[PDB]
Amino acid sequence: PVFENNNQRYYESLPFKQLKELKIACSQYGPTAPFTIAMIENLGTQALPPNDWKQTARACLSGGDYLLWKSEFFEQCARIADVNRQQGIQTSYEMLIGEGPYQATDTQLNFLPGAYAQISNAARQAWKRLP
Repeated sequence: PVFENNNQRYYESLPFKQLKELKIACSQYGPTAPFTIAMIENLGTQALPPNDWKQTARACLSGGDYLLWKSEFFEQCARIADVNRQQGIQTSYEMLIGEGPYQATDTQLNFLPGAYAQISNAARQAWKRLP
């Protein structure tokens, strides 16, 4: 996730215990079981750059579910990016999905503060549409 100190935005790795528990939940209950979704909602309250959501999905979902998630995540981001464009908000599609010039985690740390909630919304909407 993304944090701030007095001088800069910086990145810290996802807490391992939370990630492990989510992986186990996906395997033991399913990716959209109530317990699993509760954990996704909790993760959704943090400022995850796109790569943290992609890492989480890759770690926790089956290969097949990962690609279903990723495709829907991109669609959700495209929707949000279109709204941002109309509203003059400087958060783009490639920023939201973390691709193109924004592929590397180090380039995902200085978005508008509100971008991280948008990313979270897209990621969680995509997760909730898994079968």
